[PDB]
Amino acid sequence: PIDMNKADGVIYPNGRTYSNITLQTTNLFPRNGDLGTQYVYS
Amino acid sequence: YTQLVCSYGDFNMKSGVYSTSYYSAKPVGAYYEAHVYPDCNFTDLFRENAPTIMQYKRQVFTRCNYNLTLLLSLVQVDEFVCDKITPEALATGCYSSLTVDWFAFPYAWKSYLAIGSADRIVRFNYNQDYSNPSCRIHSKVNSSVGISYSGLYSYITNCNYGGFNKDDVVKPGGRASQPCVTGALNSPTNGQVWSFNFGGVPYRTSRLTYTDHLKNPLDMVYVITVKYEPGAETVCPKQVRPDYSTNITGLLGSCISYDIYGITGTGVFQLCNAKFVYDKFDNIIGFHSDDGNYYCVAPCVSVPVSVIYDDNTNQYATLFGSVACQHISTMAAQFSRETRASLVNLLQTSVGCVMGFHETNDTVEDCNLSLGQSLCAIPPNTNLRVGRSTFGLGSLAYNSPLRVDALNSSEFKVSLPLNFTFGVTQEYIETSIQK
Amino acid sequence: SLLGSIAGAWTAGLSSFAAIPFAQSIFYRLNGVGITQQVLSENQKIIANKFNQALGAMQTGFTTTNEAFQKVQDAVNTNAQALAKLASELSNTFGAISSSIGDIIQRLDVLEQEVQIDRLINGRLTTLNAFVAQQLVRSESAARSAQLAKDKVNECVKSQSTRSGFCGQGTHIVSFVINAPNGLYFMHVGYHPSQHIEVVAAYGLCDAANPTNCIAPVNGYFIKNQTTRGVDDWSYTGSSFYAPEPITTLNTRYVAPQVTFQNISTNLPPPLL
Amino acid sequence: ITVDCKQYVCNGFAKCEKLLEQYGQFCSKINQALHGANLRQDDFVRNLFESVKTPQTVPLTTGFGGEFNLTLLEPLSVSNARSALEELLFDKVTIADPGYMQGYDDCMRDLICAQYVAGYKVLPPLMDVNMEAAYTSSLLGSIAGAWTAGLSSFAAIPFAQSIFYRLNGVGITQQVLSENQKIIANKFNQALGAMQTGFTTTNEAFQKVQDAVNTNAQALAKLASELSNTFGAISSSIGDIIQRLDVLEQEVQIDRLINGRLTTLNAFVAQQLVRSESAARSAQLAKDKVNECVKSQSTRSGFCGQGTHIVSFVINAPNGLYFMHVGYHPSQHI
Amino acid sequence: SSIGDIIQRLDVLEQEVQIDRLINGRLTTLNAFVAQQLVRSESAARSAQL
Ligand SMILES: *[C@@H]1O[C@H](CO)[C@@H](O[C@@H]2O[C@H](CO)[C@@H](O)[C@H](O)[C@H]2NC(C)=O)[C@H](O)[C@H]1NC(C)=O
Ligand SMILES: *[C@@H]1O[C@H](CO)[C@@H](O)[C@H](O)[C@H]1NC(C)=O
Ligand SMILES: *[C@@H]1O[C@H](CO)[C@@H](O)[C@H](O)[C@H]1NC(C)=O
Ligand SMILES: *[C@@H]1O[C@H](CO)[C@@H](O)[C@H](O)[C@H]1NC(C)=O
Ligand SMILES: *[C@@H]1O[C@H](CO)[C@@H](O)[C@H](O)[C@H]1NC(C)=O
Ligand SMILES: *[C@@H]1O[C@H](CO)[C@@H](O)[C@H](O)[C@H]1NC(C)=O
Ligand SMILES: *[C@@H]1O[C@H](CO)[C@@H](O)[C@H](O)[C@H]1NC(C)=O
Ligand SMILES: *[C@@H]1O[C@H](CO)[C@@H](O)[C@H](O)[C@H]1NC(C)=O
Ligand SMILES: *[C@@H]1O[C@H](CO)[C@@H](O)[C@H](O)[C@H]1NC(C)=O
Repeated sequence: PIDMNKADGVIYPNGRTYSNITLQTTNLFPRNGDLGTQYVYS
Repeated sequence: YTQLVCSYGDFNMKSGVYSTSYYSAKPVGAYYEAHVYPDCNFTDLFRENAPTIMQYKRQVFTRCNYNLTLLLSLVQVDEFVCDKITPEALATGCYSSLTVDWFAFPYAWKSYLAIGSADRIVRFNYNQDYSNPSCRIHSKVNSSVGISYSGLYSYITNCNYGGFNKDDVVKPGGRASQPCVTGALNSPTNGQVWSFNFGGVPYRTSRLTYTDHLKNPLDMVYVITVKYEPGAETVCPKQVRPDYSTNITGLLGSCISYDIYGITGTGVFQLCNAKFVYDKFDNIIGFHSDDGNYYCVAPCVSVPVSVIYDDNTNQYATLFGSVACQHISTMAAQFSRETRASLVNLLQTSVGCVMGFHETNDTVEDCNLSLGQSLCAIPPNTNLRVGRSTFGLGSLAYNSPLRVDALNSSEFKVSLPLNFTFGVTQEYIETSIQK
Repeated sequence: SLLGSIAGAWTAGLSSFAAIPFAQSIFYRLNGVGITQQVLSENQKIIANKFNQALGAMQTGFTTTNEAFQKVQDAVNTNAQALAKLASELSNTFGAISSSIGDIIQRLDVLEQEVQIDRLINGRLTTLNAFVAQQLVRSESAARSAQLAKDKVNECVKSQSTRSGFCGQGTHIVSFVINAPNGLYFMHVGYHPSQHIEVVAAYGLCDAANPTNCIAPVNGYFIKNQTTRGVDDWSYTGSSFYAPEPITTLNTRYVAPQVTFQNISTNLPPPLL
Repeated sequence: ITVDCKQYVCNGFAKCEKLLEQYGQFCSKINQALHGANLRQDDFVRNLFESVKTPQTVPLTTGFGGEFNLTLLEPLSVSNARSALEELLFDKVTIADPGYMQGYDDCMRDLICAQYVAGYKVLPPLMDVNMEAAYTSSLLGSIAGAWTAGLSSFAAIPFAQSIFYRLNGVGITQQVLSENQKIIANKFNQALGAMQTGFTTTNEAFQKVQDAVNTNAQALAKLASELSNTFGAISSSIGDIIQRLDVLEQEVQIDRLINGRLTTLNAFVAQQLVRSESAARSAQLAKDKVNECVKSQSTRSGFCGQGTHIVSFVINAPNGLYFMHVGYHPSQHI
Repeated sequence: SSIGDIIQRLDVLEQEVQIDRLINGRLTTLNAFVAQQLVRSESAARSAQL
């Protein structure tokens, strides 16, 4: 599952670099706890 | 003194220590920096067959240098409708990307292709996006430029689908979907609804042509959208600002104007130890230039200058709060004209650097010119009319208590009055305010 | 009326009023803070002269070196500034083409007039809101200061405070009140030692022959080697004025014996004989 | 705090500086409002330390308290002008260093370096730490001797004797004090010395010191941070407005940005004034407690703490004073 | 006063201006509310002390 506490699947902003801050953003993110579809190759 | 007077708007101020604003921190010279890449090749805009509105072309330009004069010098501009940008600015800014959409379109129909409309021209063909700064240019392109307009030119007038007849409407920045284009291209040009299946879904589409409205000077619409994402500019002009330098070293240690990758303003640059560096309040405090050097950036007003003023003698002195006196000489150019000249002397105090003071071991009882940290300015005994003089850099007096020592006895010392006076402690208490 | 009630405001309770001369009230006020009656009687002319000097000095006191006075002018200036802000901010043009509604109406069309007038209104509403909010902040300030003034009238003027700091510096004797612009002006007359002497004092004295019979000073000290200066020389002084006098039962109280009390043989005080 | 209003609002841009004239002498008013507020803070200090100031004192030496251990209160220079508790208090409260001396040179933390970017300055206090410490040191040395009617004399009485008289004065007989004098000193020492480990998260008086510090920080955060706001404008940057829009929309957009920056400054001044009134009230309270709890023995219930008041001590604290009231608390009854 | 009315009446550019006007007023109201609660909190602190 997506773990928001590890920032899983989070896309970093495409402009400046941010540091030692908290930013409030509305954007395309995965839902926390979401189980994606698993695909297997062999 | 004049900066003090203008900061407060008062020619007859009381004695005190006042913060002041800067009235001489003007830029001298300027620095420009931008990326240099291959040209943003715009051939596809003018030297091909014009696109239709239902199938318009889009090209996105990144990591290149553009020339807007080149686009405009080729066409006759009928109108332009810009939003959060002007053609003047469009020509010179840096962008994360530049997008151009274009198609043939009758000038007579410019009101259909408009911000408040919701005609079939907008709903099924071209729906301009407004989330990013953009400008819609209506222009006539002569055949001498290589522009051609063969084939049928058409737009979708309808494209509903399914059993609920749901209009397959184009979303801002989008285009007619493949089912709508497929349908419309097989539809009659008389505006009649044609029915077909696209995969498993039934579609009803129709189109009209505008080929008959296109003439030798071809009415074209070019929509230029520019994205701003500070720190990620890849698209810059080929033209460098006329009065700006492209080598910063001769401008260091001075207040200058600048335009660095789209960021403009004034400030003082210094060479520092290590593309934009920000503080926690989104201010740029340094940058990495393309010659490999890292620079610090400060406003031309960075030193917290305050003025110590005595209204009996009309004498004054300056405190540069929290600044070491070594650094003051180097910043002389941003201070008042008379400060600059005097810096081209200084005492270091625990509250900053002071100019116009002399050292003294004198202390102050009632301290109306406190500098802070138990430091007090002691006014000159000479009036300004005679000439300028310095303030004593003294301190707030500590009037210690009488020291009566205890005895290692069953007895004790007591201090008793031998004489005495009466005194009056005066006090004012405000009990109400003006109604 | 408040001035006329100071001398008579004496005993427990606030029910009675004594028509006592001011001078008598001062002498009792001084006695109550440690100055003995012999001292007050010998120096009564000196006390009146020093008091008069200190109080009459105020006739030339309302100057720039008088902080209490400048504070009166500042209260006045504060009220003036609040009004300056209502009168002056009307001239502002808050993003509009003009500060004048009439100029907007006669220059722009009916649609831009609404935008421009709204800009001008918003600024004028802002000014009024800012004015009300400060008056409210200043009202809270006044509520606090009015409360303080009440406490001082009741504690410094209508009575004699024993609280340090409150009612002024030094030992409080008497306060007077006059009106001031926007409030009250208090004048607290205190007793301030100008020169001191250090002497050695006892916590109490006991009869060496009768160790259970011990005394302690009231409103003063038992000090040694000041009068005659022989063996077991102990005398009493008021705590607010050095003036050694014989130890008597009027200056003392009987107390339980303590390890810090002196044991005396010679020239034993009357309370111990 | 003082603010360079012109710099704060226009950041060096001439077009803004001209548009700003349409708001009247706005910056002059801000400069005068802040100047006035700052003068008041210095007056609060001058009057507070008039109460702390003693006429006479007995010089502090080690062993000052006798049987009573006051080591934590005496100056380190006796056993630094500051006491062990006051150093401990200042070392456990988290405070950014204002950089009063050469702070500009260090920045060439963020709310401090923001001063030289945003256009505002944190000002030093009237008194330095040594002077304030000297005042509380002298106050400590006057407690034992502060006895009789009147405030004119001073008695150089050992602290231990003062405590025993203070206890006798509240109903404990002399036989009891004599029999239990070792017990009294031990219990007192326990209660007072406990403070060496008291500056923790369970100590409300202590957390209140940190909160006062945080409050000042938040006020500055609002000046430093609100500059980044785009108040209906296309950008927070005047330079970005000028280089993107034509000369007419620039005026509208710059005015939007100015209005927001003027609003921020007005909000800042108004809170400083509300907080100045708060300080005026608290400074008054501190004066009453210095004169009533420390320089004397209060008989007032509640005032000077819970239980029966015996003795108070004062050390300096960030933005104020820290009072420690030692009271007598029955633990078992008959 | 309704955001919904702005969105359904004006185009996407004027909507931003109009919504910003409406937001600014609502932010002002909230700021005014907080500032008075703070002024009234100081009043209560004084009266609680009394
Ligand atoms: C941007 O493009 C314009 C063309 O629109 C360039 O100007 C031309 O320069 C040539 C010489 O190389 C002249 O012969 C043309 O007459 C000019 N045309 C116009 C309309 O001025 C311009 O030099 C280009 N800018 C840069 C930086 O290369
Ligand atoms: C520009 O693009 C055209 C195609 O539209 C291509 O033929 C031409 O060679 C390109 N020129 C350059 C310099 O890339
Ligand atoms: C338009 O193109 C034609 C044909 O190439 C040419 O003869 C004519 O000069 C051009 N006119 C303009 C205005 O460019
Ligand atoms: C800038 O000019 C200096 C001489 O003043 C020269 O030494 C330096 O190499 C130049 N830098 C660049 C990037 O041209
Ligand atoms: C102050 O006193 C110190 C004592 O060492 C002395 O060195 C210094 O020169 C004196 N300065 C003045 C201005 O009196
Ligand atoms: C008390 O001081 C005053 C003023 O110096 C003086 O005139 C007077 O003689 C003094 N009296 C005593 C008791 O010393
Ligand atoms: C008493 O005072 C006299 C005169 O100053 C002095 O010589 C003598 O030693 C003193 N005696 C005592 C016990 O202090
Ligand atoms: C006085 O005598 C008493 C009783 O013997 C003793 O307790 C006390 O310590 C003595 N005090 C002095 C000052 O000698
Ligand atoms: C007094 O208290 C200090 C701590 O402030 C401690 O280190 C010292 O040992 C104590 N001394 C005695 C005699 O209790």
